[PDB]
Amino acid sequence: LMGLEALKSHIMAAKAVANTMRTSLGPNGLDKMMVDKDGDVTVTNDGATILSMMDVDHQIAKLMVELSKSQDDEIGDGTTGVVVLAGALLEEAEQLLDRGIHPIRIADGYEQAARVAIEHLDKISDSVLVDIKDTEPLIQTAKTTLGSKVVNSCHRQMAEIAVNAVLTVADMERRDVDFELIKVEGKVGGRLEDTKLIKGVIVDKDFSHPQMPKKVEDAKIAILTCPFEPPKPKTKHKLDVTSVEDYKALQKYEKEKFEEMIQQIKETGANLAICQWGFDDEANHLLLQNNLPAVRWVGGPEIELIAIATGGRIVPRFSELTAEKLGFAGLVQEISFGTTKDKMLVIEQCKNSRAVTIFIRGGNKMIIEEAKRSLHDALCVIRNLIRDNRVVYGGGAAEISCALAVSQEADKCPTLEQYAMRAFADALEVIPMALSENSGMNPIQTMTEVRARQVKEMNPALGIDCLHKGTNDMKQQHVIETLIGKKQQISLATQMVRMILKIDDI
Amino acid sequence: DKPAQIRFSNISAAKAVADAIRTSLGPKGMDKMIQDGKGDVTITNDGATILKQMQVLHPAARMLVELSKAQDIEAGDGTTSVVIIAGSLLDSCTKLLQKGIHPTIISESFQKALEKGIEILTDMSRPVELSDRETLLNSATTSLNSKVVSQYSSLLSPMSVNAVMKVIDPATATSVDLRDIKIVKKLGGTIDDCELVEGLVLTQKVSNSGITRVEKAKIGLIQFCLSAPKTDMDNQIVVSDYAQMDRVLREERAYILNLVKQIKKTGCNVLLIQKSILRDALSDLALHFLNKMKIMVIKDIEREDIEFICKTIGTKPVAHIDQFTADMLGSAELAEEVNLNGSGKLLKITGCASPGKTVTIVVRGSNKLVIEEAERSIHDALCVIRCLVKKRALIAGGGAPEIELALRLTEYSRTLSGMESYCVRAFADAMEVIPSTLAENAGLNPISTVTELRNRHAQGEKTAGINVRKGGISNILEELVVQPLLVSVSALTLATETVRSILKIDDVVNT
Amino acid sequence: TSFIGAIAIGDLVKSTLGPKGMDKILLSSGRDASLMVTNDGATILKNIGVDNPAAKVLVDMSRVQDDEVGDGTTSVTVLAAELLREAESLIAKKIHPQTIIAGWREATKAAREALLSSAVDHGSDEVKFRQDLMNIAGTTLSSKLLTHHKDHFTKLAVEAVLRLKGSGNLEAIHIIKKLGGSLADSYLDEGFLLDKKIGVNQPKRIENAKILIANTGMDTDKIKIFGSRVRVDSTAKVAEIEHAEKEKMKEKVERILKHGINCFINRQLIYNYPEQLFGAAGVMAIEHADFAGVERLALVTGGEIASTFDHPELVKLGSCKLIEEVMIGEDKLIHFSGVALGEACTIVLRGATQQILDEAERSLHDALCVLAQTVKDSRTVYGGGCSEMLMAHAVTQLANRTPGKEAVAMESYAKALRMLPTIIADNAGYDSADLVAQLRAAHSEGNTTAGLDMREGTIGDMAILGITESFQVKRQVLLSAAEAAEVILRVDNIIKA
Amino acid sequence: TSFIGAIAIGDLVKSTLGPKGMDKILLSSGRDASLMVTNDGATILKNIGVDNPAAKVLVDMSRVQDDEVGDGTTSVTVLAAELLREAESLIAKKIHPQTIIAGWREATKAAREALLSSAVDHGSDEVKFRQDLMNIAGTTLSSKLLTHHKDHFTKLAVEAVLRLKGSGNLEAIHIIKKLGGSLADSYLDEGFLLDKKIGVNQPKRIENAKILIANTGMDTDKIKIFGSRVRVDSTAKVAEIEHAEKEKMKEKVERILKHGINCFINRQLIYNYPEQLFGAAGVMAIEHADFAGVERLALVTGGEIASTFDHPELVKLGSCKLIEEVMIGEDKLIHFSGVALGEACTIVLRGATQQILDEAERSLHDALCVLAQTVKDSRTVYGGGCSEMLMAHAVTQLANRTPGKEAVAMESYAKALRMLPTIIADNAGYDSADLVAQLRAAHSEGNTTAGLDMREGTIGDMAILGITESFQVKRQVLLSAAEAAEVILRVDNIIKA
Repeated sequence: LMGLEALKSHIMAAKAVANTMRTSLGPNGLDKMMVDKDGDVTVTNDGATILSMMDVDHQIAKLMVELSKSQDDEIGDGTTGVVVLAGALLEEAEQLLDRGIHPIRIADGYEQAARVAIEHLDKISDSVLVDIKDTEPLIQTAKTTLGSKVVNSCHRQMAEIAVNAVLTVADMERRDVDFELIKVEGKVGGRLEDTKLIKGVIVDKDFSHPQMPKKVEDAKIAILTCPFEPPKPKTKHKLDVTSVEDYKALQKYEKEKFEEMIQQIKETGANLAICQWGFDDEANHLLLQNNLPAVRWVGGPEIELIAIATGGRIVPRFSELTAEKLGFAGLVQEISFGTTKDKMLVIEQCKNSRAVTIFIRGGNKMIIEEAKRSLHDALCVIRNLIRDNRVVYGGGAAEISCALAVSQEADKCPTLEQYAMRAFADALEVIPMALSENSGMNPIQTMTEVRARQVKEMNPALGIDCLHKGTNDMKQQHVIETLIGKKQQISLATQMVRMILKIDDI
Repeated sequence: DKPAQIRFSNISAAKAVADAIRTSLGPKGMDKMIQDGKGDVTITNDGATILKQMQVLHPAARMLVELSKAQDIEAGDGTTSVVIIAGSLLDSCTKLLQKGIHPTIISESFQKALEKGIEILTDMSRPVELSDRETLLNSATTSLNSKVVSQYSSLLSPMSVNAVMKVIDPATATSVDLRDIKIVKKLGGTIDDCELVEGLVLTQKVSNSGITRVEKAKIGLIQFCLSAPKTDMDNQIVVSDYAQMDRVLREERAYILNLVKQIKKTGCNVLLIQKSILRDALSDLALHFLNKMKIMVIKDIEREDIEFICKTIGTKPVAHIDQFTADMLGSAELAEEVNLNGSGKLLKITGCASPGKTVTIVVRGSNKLVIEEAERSIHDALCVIRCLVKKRALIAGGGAPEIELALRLTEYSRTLSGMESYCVRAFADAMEVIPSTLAENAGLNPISTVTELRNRHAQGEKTAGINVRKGGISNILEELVVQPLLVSVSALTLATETVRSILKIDDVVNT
Repeated sequence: TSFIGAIAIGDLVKSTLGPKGMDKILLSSGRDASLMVTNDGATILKNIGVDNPAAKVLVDMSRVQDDEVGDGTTSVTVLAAELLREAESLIAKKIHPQTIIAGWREATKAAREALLSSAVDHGSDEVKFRQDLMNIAGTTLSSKLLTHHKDHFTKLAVEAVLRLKGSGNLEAIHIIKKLGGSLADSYLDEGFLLDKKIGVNQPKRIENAKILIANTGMDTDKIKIFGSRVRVDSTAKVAEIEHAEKEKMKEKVERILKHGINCFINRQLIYNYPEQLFGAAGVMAIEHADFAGVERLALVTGGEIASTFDHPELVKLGSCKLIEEVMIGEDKLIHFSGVALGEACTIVLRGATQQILDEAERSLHDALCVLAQTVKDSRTVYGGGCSEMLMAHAVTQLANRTPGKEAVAMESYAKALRMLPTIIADNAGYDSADLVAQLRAAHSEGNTTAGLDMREGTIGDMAILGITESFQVKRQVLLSAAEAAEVILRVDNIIKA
Repeated sequence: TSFIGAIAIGDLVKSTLGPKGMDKILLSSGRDASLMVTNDGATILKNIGVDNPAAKVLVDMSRVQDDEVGDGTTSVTVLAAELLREAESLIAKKIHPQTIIAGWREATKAAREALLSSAVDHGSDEVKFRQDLMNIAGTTLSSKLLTHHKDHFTKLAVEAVLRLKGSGNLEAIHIIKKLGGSLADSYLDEGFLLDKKIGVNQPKRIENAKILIANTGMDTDKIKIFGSRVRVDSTAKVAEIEHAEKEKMKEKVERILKHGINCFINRQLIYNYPEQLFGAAGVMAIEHADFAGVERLALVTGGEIASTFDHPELVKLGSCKLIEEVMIGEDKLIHFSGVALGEACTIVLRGATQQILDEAERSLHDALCVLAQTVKDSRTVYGGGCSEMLMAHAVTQLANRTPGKEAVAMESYAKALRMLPTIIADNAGYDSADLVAQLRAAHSEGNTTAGLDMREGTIGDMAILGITESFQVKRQVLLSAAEAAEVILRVDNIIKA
């Protein structure tokens, strides 16, 4: 099969993946089941995973997932919308090619309609930005993340932690700021409300040193990796002493290595000390008698991340015990590891912004992974909102506003691209179409109702209801999505159509 | 399940009929060979001559045939545009039911689209006033020059204008009766001799001894017995001689004069001959006696002529002799048999009183096909002028109405709300097949041509259409092709009526 | 046997149910050129070829008591079919048929009691009668396409039926099938009309209209014992056939003249030569008549019915004071001026189409009927989906109180009755499930008058909208559907010859 | 229809509901093994063959509920299966899945609210509360296979809980197991009891013991002696630990004596010479014990971790009121009489087979649980279909009240709840449909205590009969089944690789 018939079958396969993804749109998205090679199962409506985890034995479907992945971090929530919009564009292009239009012509028509839709998106702008006072507007924007997924209590704390982390990690806020370094961490355990923002790194610690000062105002930190007690490079070490007084000589050597070095280190302004491996608690008793708060069991990647956080690089031997080599913290504080049953000491490094991370807890592995994806999406949307302060009303409102714009613009040209832009219009219409399909209300009735509301009254903030608030205006609903986010979604959809609309593959 | 499936099947049959007919559209046209039981050929550029002889099985095909027949009897031309609109609307319906929206909403939305489309077509058209001869001749020449009957429609257009002026004053907007203006043939002849005949042309008479012409003719409407009935056999007894049948023979010879004396007290001049299954008998041996004292017999009258003469000269229908009173008599000005430019025995009635001013046109020609082509030319000329006079304000053709109507109907669907909005949008964006069909039959890229027409109708002239006689999109030439506004009105209204009826139809059932 | 046929007939009738329904096309077998499109489900049930004996007995059990009341057919058939389908589900759930019969008997009793309670009396006030009659006419005349012509039917039928004020004249009302002018306007006869020509051979304004009421008319001739002298003896004299015709005419016309009557009415068309005979003899024979005309003459002017007329006293001296003719339509139509309106009437439509006039006359028959009994009655109930869903709510309420296993059958009855407004919504294209559920909520929380407004597909407080259905037709359709469903259900096995 | 397997894997579980249940077989996979029967669906789902991922998710919800509730994992699975059946039926009716989720969540909200407002708190009473504890525990344990000695176990459990006085403690009871004997041979006794044989060497005649946990025995040759430390060397340090360890023999007595000793408890083997030395010292050390119960030792005796005596003085003493060891027929079982926590009791069931034993200890865990959250938070609801019918009635009232498409969804949810006692009655062999109709009528007329008498099929006011179930388990079953059916339904298609 070659030519237009091969492209017809290819559009059929693209529709096969697209309508499968269709039901997952929006906050009210219907979930999907994934069973993997490992045999595990998970319920999830987030598009990014159910493309990445999904595999389809067709090359164009592989390009679908690859091109969605390429803008994964760039567009978090859109992972569903871009794919469904590309699918609708291909479904309309099916009819367009059945009418005989050559594929690059409709591709360029889609590009022209993309330009028109982008310029129309420019016309809607909100979200005045000032970093200190933005807290309330930004948590109202993160209300979209809060009210959608399983967070029924809609914790304002997670919205606040995300917005404060993103606003603090870069002091300059005008444009294209370096929000690449931040990341979120989490593990199964306590409630979802068990969260804490750190201007540094949280370490993992064993429950020795029980009542020791886990909180110290250490401006500087001892990053001494030398073994205070016999080391273990995957290889254990041995002990051999002639008598109990020989072991007491070993004790006084240990006392030299503890009091003398740590007196020097405190002279350099550090009390907290790292150890690369722990051996036994009777050696820890000397450290307790020295009132030492210390942590250990840091892995290779763990200790390297500690180094990048504290700016100091590891000290393996005695001769390198100087102030300059050890890493800085400025402050250290201690916070419960779980809810209350276990405790953790956390090292902030506030004097440098190069390390800010978010810790979250969850009552289940499904709960923790859902929190991972939800907080990643919230981080993405807040990042993309503060990168470009302009915003547009979501809930399908922006897509149908662009639908009106490009459909009314379709009469502006004499060339074949007119049907291409009309196809773009009734394909942008799919977002409320499918967003009501996966919701309860009748798709076309509500879609055309809000579409005509945008004509009887000029405000483009009208969209379909997705949380049953009883109102079709999205301004009070505040289901809002970043303007540059919408621009990226539409542009990626147009490119994603183009990259398989001009294909006559083997 | 079943209702959706049966509606899909009905739509498929209607669309198959329409798309088989689609190629043959408009003056350019392209024909098919008809799939018939005899195996002959057709070179008929038009579209009507396929449906009128189409072997139709599915009821959708039959209903589209009724569609075409209704369009033809209403306004004549457009008989293919109507069916192609029907097919395109059914294709849009296929799309809409593929998405699953309900048929009743389809019907209501198409009714709304029809109303707004009629408003739009009435709006943009040129409000030409039809009250005097110059306007009538302008409309006639614009209607005739755009078709292939122009060569001979020229001489007959003023005469058709005269006929329609006889029927009514054009200030009266009521439609003239197409059937009232009858068309007749006098065998053979030239072309120019086709002339208006005020009154009626009548069938040929028998001329034993009857007068050829009579001033102030006293026309009688006779349908009753002629003789003592030869009821069942030529002889009732032994056939050695007609001993007793001589009685009924001389009773014929007596009843002929009895009825002629019953006539002369009224004065019946002519005799329309009904067939021998209604009459007792008809033969020269009595028709001569009727003729010689002024009762001229005219051969083989038919019911349409009887109705026409009743409507014209006021002679009440007759079934018996006793009503020979003046109710069955008419008093014309003159009745003559005229044989100029080739002999012909067709009688003419002139100047008789009439409530309705019925008028007929006699058709002449060196060949029978020429006579019948002149008849169909005058027929469609009367159709177009009547559908203009009853609705005024003719419209430019050539897909321009379809482009302009689709554009404003798409924006109407834009401003419209509810489920019906997308239905009207689909109606508009599928109705544009007619200009696409003209582009296909003109050689241009159909889709690019439709886009160019839609763009030119936007932000500019709304009368621009596809020109069939010069080529391509044109706006500067106003006289691209023009049809009476009723052509498009009837097309849209009948198409939408049948489409919404098809939508209303469910679960076909054999009796 | 299983009820596939009883639900198949219901399914093929379902889409026609109510206004804004779906049409059907009926065509003759043999692929001949004949078909017709129709919306009235009664027409389909009349034209259906019932190959299933269960469907045959269902439509027969409907026909005995569905076309009588009028317009019930499309409701009774669909309700019975839905009941049979729900009962098929029940018997699939191992619910015995007799339990279902008892449950439905009690549920129908409850539903009828609820309907009677919800029915509102409208007697003793003329303006309430006026508005109710126009509303019920509009709901029964819900078939024509032209809305102004819809109003024309409504006003004409209402004014024709209201002028009675007394016991029913439905036996005397008629709707003349004569073609007239515009297909969008209607008319009523101030004296019942015939398609008979007047003036050319008979007097125009007939004072002292004798109006002999004859049945045995002259197809060609008649006879009286006189001693005929026939001239056509045998095949040898076939030419003398006319000889006895004059005698066979005169020996009746003369005696009818001595009876004192020229106004000879009969069904049979007296022929053209007999037209000469009767006209010259001074008798004005009316060649079309019917039972309806004779009984209207009886009811309006104190006359009577006659039959097998040979004796002068066997027919009445129907001394109508005067008769004229009117100019409606494209005919010279006799118009019996003497029989004034108020006691009876006849409606005539203008319009030059038989097939449109067919659905017209069907709708006016069903209207004139329901109008007649509801004037004879005094009560009506809110139409649309309000009444049936109210009865369904009552069945659901009493079903919850039922201890026996027939509680499930009662709930099934309630659901099947609830399905009727669901079909009303579905044929109109609205969201059926949403509409019916919100209606259930709207008049389950009290608010008994709430109904489904099909004109826009929204909840409608039916008290002020005025869309109402006469109580008698609702009670009749309820009881008929109940009894038909019982008859179809209570048979389990069938055998055939 | 894509998730029909989720319905099926709960369908194979509905045949086990109710105390009048009906068993199945777990056929062991492959050969070289034998079949075994099983009444409760807990063992059915545990190690079941799963073929459908949605069914797998339902199984995981069942296991999670069993983990966090204990008893009643059958009800959650069967209720979820009925919900999914009705969900597929509604999807066939073209009702969208998310409307079903919303209506179901609203219905569960209303049903939980009604259940809470209708459950009865036995409240502030003593003798009536004693009878209530007795019968509720007996009926909750009657849900298991055991029928004979339920009452004895329940009375012993409530005695332990009354020793708790509200401080719910699953570890107050010490749970020892012993194969052989009969179910009637099961014994409880107060205090903390060990099933070993200690005899005279560590005497059974001691007072106020110092209970410790010490994980190192004399067989461990532990290095921590007064002599040399641990070394790895053979030049001059071959076996000096063998000479050093002779100090431990006397240190194990003298160090504790210096801290202060009247007795000592050790959970590990002790060499002979220290065995008679402790016999002369007055120490009762046990050879072995269930080391999972070290927390039990710490709680009931007040003991603390001794860090294997690496740091002898960082611990505090335990206490008791007597030490004893008793010949219980065949086992010479140790008896720590009245350890510091008086609520200590030790249960042993002499099961001839281990499956009765394991199900019995599962039931004992369930008993202590339900007694905890019905003593500190005293709440119970009438079982036997009464609760399910009551919440179904509440949900049906909501469905009639609520507008929108959610009404049909929650009505179907209510009927799915109704299916649960329908399934119970069907497994009982009664006229299930008639019986549930009678109960539904009883609740509709109004009887919040009406339910099904399982011993002999009939409806009855369940308060007099004394049959009931604990509130917490029923509420958690409803909520967990609702959310499991929700999470199954919220998925349309499964993607496999």
